[PDB]
Amino acid sequence: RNVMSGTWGELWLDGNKVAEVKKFQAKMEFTKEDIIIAGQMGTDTKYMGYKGKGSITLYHVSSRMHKLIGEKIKRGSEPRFVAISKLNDPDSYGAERIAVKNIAFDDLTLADWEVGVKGEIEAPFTFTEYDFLDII
Amino acid sequence: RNVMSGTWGELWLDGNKVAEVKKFQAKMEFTKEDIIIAGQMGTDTKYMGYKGKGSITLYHVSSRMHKLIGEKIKRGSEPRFVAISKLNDPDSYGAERIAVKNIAFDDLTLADWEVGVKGEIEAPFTFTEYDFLDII
Amino acid sequence: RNVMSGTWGELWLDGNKVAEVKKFQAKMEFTKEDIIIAGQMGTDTKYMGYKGKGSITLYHVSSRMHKLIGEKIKRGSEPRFVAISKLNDPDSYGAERIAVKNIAFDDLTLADWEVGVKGEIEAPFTFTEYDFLDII
Amino acid sequence: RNVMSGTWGELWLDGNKVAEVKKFQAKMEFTKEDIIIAGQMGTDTKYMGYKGKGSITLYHVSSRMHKLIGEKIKRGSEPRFVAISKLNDPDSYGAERIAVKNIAFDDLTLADWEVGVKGEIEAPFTFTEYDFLDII
Amino acid sequence: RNVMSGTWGELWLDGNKVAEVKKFQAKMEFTKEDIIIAGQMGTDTKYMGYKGKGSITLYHVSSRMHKLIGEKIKRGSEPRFVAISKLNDPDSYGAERIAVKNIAFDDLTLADWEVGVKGEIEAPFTFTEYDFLDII
Amino acid sequence: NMEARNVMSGTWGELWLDGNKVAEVKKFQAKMEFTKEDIIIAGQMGTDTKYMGYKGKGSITLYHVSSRMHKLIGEKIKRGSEPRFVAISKLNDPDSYGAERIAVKNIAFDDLTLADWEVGVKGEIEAPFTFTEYDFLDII
Amino acid sequence: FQKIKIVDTLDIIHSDIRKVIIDDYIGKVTNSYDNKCLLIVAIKSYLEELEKSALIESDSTVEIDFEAQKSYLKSKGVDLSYMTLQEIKEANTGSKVFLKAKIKVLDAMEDIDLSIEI
Amino acid sequence: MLKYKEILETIIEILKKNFTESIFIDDESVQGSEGSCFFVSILSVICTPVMLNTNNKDIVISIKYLPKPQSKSIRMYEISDELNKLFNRNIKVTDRKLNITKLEQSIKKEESIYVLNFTFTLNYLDSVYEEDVVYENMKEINLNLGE
Amino acid sequence: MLKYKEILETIIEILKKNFTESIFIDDESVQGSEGSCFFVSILSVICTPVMLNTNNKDIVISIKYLPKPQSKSIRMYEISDELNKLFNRNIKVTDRKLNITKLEQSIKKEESIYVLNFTFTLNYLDSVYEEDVVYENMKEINLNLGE
Amino acid sequence: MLKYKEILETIIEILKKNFTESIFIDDESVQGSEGSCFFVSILSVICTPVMLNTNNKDIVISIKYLPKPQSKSIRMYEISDELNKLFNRNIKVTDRKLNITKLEQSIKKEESIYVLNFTFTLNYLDSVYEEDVVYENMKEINLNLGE
Repeated sequence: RNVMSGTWGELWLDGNKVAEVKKFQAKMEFTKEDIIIAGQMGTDTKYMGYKGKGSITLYHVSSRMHKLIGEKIKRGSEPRFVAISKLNDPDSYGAERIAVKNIAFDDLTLADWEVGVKGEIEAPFTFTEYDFLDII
Repeated sequence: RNVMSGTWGELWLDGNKVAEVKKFQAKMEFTKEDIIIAGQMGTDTKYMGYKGKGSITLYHVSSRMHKLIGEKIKRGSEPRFVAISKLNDPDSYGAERIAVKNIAFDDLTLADWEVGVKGEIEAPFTFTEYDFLDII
Repeated sequence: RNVMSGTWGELWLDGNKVAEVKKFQAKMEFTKEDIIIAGQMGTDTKYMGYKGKGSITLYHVSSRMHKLIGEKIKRGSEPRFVAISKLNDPDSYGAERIAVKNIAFDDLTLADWEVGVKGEIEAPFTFTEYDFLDII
Repeated sequence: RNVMSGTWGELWLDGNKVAEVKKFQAKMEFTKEDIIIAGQMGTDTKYMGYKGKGSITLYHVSSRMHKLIGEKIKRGSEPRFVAISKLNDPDSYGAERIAVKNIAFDDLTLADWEVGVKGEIEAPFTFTEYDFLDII
Repeated sequence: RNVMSGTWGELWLDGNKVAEVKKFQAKMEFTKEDIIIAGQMGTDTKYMGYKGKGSITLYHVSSRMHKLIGEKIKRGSEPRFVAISKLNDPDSYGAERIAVKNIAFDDLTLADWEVGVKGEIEAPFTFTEYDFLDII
Repeated sequence: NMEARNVMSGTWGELWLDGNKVAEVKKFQAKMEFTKEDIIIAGQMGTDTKYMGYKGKGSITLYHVSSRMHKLIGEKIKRGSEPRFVAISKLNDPDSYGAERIAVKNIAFDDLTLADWEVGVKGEIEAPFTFTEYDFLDII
Repeated sequence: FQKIKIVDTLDIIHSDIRKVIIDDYIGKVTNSYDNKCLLIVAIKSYLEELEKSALIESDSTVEIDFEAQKSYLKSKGVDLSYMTLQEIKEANTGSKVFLKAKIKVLDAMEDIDLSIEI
Repeated sequence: MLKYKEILETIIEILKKNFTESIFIDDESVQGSEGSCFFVSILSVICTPVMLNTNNKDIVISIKYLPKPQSKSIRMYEISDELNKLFNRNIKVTDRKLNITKLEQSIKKEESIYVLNFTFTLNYLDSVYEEDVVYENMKEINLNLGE
Repeated sequence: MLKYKEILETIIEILKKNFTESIFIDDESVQGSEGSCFFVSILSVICTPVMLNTNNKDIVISIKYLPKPQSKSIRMYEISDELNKLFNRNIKVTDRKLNITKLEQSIKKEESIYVLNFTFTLNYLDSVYEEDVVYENMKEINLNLGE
Repeated sequence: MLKYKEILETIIEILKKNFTESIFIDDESVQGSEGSCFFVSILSVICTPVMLNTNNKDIVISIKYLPKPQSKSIRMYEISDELNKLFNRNIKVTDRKLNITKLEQSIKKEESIYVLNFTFTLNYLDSVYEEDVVYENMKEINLNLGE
C-alpha cells in the first residue's frame, strides 16, 4: 500500500545485469501540430509521432561504456542495444517490467574525476521501440 | 470562511476516480494581436482565440497512463479523454466542479525511478472545451 | 570494492607530469541527424561524427600555460599536445589509463587574482583522437 | 610552497600605481572554425585569431576613470592605455609580471551609490597586445 | 580615509530636492565595432558612440512621477529633465557632483502595492549629456 | 530491411582527379540534364514529350591548400589549348550495403580562380565543370 | 619476406623509430610503467603518421610484448602462477623493456592477366 | 611538514620579546600567578586534501590576557593595541611565511572576571608523507615489428 | 561486511606500536590511571543506501590524550605531530584500505583540565546481507507458434 | 491503520530472539537491573498529509545498551555489529514490510557512564479513518427534452 520506491530498481543492459545503477528514466515525447478550425475558438492539435529519450546514471566501477561503444564508434559503425528495467517494491502492489529497444547513446565519457569526489557517469540516449511486461 | 484548501481535491479521469492525485491545474491562454489606432497613444489588442493547457501530478501506484495510451499511440491512433475536478472544502463557502473535455496528453513516462526516492508522475495535456457545474 | 575516488588522479601533459591538478574531464559528443521513415511512428537518427571536449583545472603554481602557448600563438602558429590521465584507487578494482591526442586549447589566462582568494586556472580544450590503456 | 594569493596583487594603470584595487583579470579568447576532413570521424578546428578581454574592480576613492576618459570621449577621440600587473606572494615560488597594452574601456560609470553600501567600480575593457616579464 | 558610503547621497530632480531617495545610478555604454587588420592576430575595435542609462529608486511618499509626466505623456508630448547627484562622505576625501541632462524616463508606475510590504518605486531612464562639478 | 543507419554519409567520399588523389574535397557533384521537346498530339488532352539529348554538369569544392587548378589549366588556357580530364568518385559508408564508384570523363572546367581571400575567413575554392561520358564501377 | 621492398620498408621504419628511442629514453628515463606507457603512446602516434601517408596499411597496434616479458620473468626466478595478466604486464623488469608492434605492407603490381573475347 | 610546536614557540618568542608579563601554556600555572599573566594555545586545526599529495590547513590560535589585580582593564585595552601591531599579514616559522586571513577579538567575563580573547587564523598548504620505490634507467629497449 | 571491532583493534594496534603511554577503551580505566593515558572510541556512524545491495558509511573516530601530571602540555603539542604523521590518506583493515576524508583537532578544557581531541572520518561502501534461492539450468524449452 | 504497539512488540521479539540480555521499556526497570540491560522506545513520529485520505509517517526508533559492570565496552562494540546484521532494508509488521531509510549510531556518555545509542528511521504510508454513507443503485432515470 506504498508508492513504489526506486531503491528496488534493477536494470539489464545488452543482456547483462547492471549491479551499479543509481537512476533510470525513459520518456516518449509526442509531436503535435496546431490546427485552427473555422468557427471554433479553441485551437486543436494533430498527432504526428514521438521521440524517445532517456538516461542512465551509474557509479564509476568499471569501463562498461568504453567496451560497449568506444572502438566501434571510431570506425564509423554505430551499435544499438536493448534495456530491461524492473521495479518491484515488496510493500507496493506489484512489479513493473519494460523493455526499451533500438537504443543509441548520445555521448561517451572517457575521463571525469575530481579530488575528494566519488565518480559517477550519466549517459543520455534515444530509443524507438518498447514492450510491456508485467504491467500493473 | 477559509480559502479553499487543495487537500479537499478530487479527480475523475476517463470516468474513473483517481484516488492518488497530488495536484491538478487547467488554464486557458488567450491569443491577442496588437492593433495601433490613429490618433491614440495607447496600443490596443484584438482577441483571436485561446489554447487550453494543464497537467496532472500523481503518485506511482499503478500503470494507469500505460493502459490509457501506450498501445494505441504506437499504431497511429490518438485517444481523447474527459476529466472532472471537484474542490469542496468543509470550511469554505461551497463546492466547485469543472469538466475539461477533448484532452490530449503531451507525453508518456515509461520508467522513472531513483534510489531513495518515492516515484511521482507529472503529465501535461491540452484541451479544447469545458463546462461549469456548481460554480460559487 | 569502492567507487573510484578522484583523489587518486594523475595527469601527464606534453610529456610532463602535472603535480598540481584539481580535476580532469574529457567527453565525446556525437552528431545525430533525425530521419523519419515512412510507416514508422518513432523518429530515428543517423550517426554522423563526434566532437571532443574537455577541460583542466589546476592551482596557480607556475606559468605552465604561458610557456606552452603564449609566444607561438602571437606569431600565427598553433601547437597541439597529448595528455595521459590515470585513475588508480587502492580500494577500487583496477587502474584506468587514457591518452587524449591532438589537443587544442580554447583560451589563455594571463592574470586573474582577487584579494583573499587562492588562484586557480581552468582551461577548456578540444581533441580528436584517443587510445585505451589498462581499461577495466 | 603555497598557491599564489591575490592579496599580494599590484596594478599600474597609465603609468600610475592604483593603490585601491580589488581584483584584476585578463584573458585571451581564441577564434576557431570547424573543419570536417573526408574519412575522419572527429571534427577538427582551424585557429583564426583571438580577442582580449578583462576587467578591473576598485573601491570608489577618487574620480580616476572620469579624469581618464570622460572629456575625451565626448569630443569623439578615444584614448588607449597600458597596464602592468604584478603578483608576488612571499610564500609562493616567484613573482609574475605581465603588461597589457592597447587597452580600450567598455563604459564609464558616472554615479552609482546606495544607502548603507560602500561604493565599488568595475570596468571591463578589451586589449590587443601583451608582454611577459618575470614569468615563473 | 574611507570609501564613500551611499548613506551620504543627495539628489536634485527637475530643480527640486528628492528627500526620499534610496539609490541612484547612471552609466555610459560605448558602441564598438570589430575591425580585423591584415597581418594582425588580435582583433581591434572602433569607437562609434555611447548610450546613457540609469535608474532611480525611491520610497512611495508622494505622487512625484505622476505630476511629472502622466498628463503630458497622454497628449503626445514628452518632457525632458535635469538631475544633479552629490556624494559627500565626511570621512572620505572630498565631494563629487555630477549633472545628468536630457533625461527621458522609460515607464510610469501608476499603482503597485502588496499586503505587509512598504512601497518602493524604481524608474529607469536614458540621458544624453553630462557635466562635471567638484570632481576629486 | 530499411534502417536509418543505411543512409550514406558524405564524410566517406573520395575523389581522384587526373589520376591523382585529392585529400581535400568538400563536395563532389555530377548530373545529366535531359533535353525535351513538347509534342501536341491531335485528339489528346495531355501533351507529350520527345527525348532529344542531355547535358552533364557538375562542380567540385575544395579547401584552399595548394595551387592544384593553377598547375592544371592556367598556362594551357592562355595558349589556346583546352585540356580534358577524368575524375573518379567513390562513396563507401561502412553501415550501408555497398560502395558506389563512378568515373566521369571528358571534363572541361568553366573558370579558374587566381585569388579569393578575406580577412578573418578561411579559404575555399569552387570549380564548376561540364562532361560528356561516364562509366559504372561497383554499383549497389 | 622474400621480397626486397617489404623488408626494406620494415627496416626503414625500425631504424627511424630507433633514433627516437635512443636520443630520449636510453640511459635517461627510469624504467617505470608510466614511462613505458609514454613511450608506447609516442610510438603509436609515429605509426599513425605513417598510416596517414599510405606507406603502410591502417589499424596498426603497439603494445607490451607479453611472451618475452614472461620468459624474462621465468629467467629471473619469479613465479608466474596465480598471477593476473595485468599483474604480469606491469611487473618490474629491471632495465629491460619489451614491446611488440604489428603493421601491414602491400606489394607492387608484377603480374597482370587480361582475357579478351572476340 | 611543519610542526605545531615550532609555531607555538615562535609566537611565544614574539610575546616574550614584546611584553613583560609572563606567558603560560597550562591552566595550572595561570592560577598560581599573582597577577596579569598570558595564556596561549592552539584552538582548532582543520585539514582537507586539495591534491593527491598536499593538504590545506586552517589553524585558529588563541591568546588570553587575564588581569588578576583589581582595576587593570585599561591595561586590557592597551594590550589589544600592542597585539594588533604585532600580527599583521604573516608570521615567519622555520624559513616559511604563513598568511594571516582574519583577526577576531572579544571581551567577555569568565566566571566572575572579564578577560580579553585575541584570536587569528593561519592558512597554508603542506605535503603529506609517502614512500616511493626506486627504478634503474632504461638500458635495453627491444621492439619487434611483425608482418 | 566489515566489523567495527576490527577497525578499533587495528587503530589500537597502531597506537600501541607508535606510543609508550597506555591506551584505554572505557572511562573507568582512565580515572584509575596515574598519568598520561589515551582514550579511543567510535563517535558516530551514518549509513545511507546508495544502491539496491550496498550502503554508504561515514565513521567518526575520536582519540583523546589526557595529561594527569602537572606541566605536560608541551607533550600534548608533540603528540599531535606524531598522530598527524600516523594517519594520512588511508588505513588498512582486513585486507582493505579505507580512505580518510578529513581531519579535525581541538584543544579545550574538560572540567578543570585541558585535553587534546584528535578526530578523523572514514568513508567506504559496504554490501548488505541477502538470501537468494537457487535455480537449475534450463534443460527443455517448448515453444509452439500458432497460425 | 498500523498500531505503534505492534511495531514495538515486533522489534522486542527480534531482540529477544537474537540476544540473551534483558530488554526493558521503562526507565525504572533499567535502574534495578544488575547488569547489561536493553532499553527500547519510539523517539519521534511525524505525520503529514500527502493525499485526501492518506498520510506520510516517519518514525524514529531508539535502542540503547547500557553496560552496568565495569570493563564491558568491547561487548558494546560487538553488539553494534549484531544489531547492524539484524536491521537491513525492511521489517515485517502485521503482514506488511516497512522500508528503512537510514541508520544512525553514536557512543556518548550519559552522566558518568558511556552508552550505545542505535537508531533507525521507518517510512510508510497509512490511510485515515472516514465514514461514508450508502446509496442504492439507480433504478429509474427520467429525462425530458424540451422544444
